[PDB]
Amino acid sequence: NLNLFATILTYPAPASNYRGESEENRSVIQKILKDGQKYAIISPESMRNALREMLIELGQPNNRTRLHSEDQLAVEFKEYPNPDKFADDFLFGYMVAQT
RNA sequence: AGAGCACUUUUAUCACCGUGUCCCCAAUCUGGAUAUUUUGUGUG
Repeated sequence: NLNLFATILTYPAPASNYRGESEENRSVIQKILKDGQKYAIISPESMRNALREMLIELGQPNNRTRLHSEDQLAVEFKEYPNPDKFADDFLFGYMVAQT
């Protein structure tokens, strides 16, 4: 009847993530004015994608894959998620369609 | 269970290439630490 939550930390190392929206001849990273300084930010979406990739890597069945399409990246290999089992890892079975 | 917050910042790339801080020069010239001083006093 409790909902425990944690907080992690990472070892120091040079940063790699680039946030696009390149200006002139440099690729930049979004910053926040926490106290008038600059900081690095990683959006929760990429972390969610990494978690889903790890779940599909460990053998847990799922119904969503983003493959390297020739034209532009897209998400496919899905069906009706009528059972929450074997689909969506009990998370975010989003749908907006009317039919 | 908050005007339902997902599906995307993604995939590659040597600042590279050659180059004597080099060539001469004296720290040189003189100068008495000098002047005096009893380890003296007695024991089978």
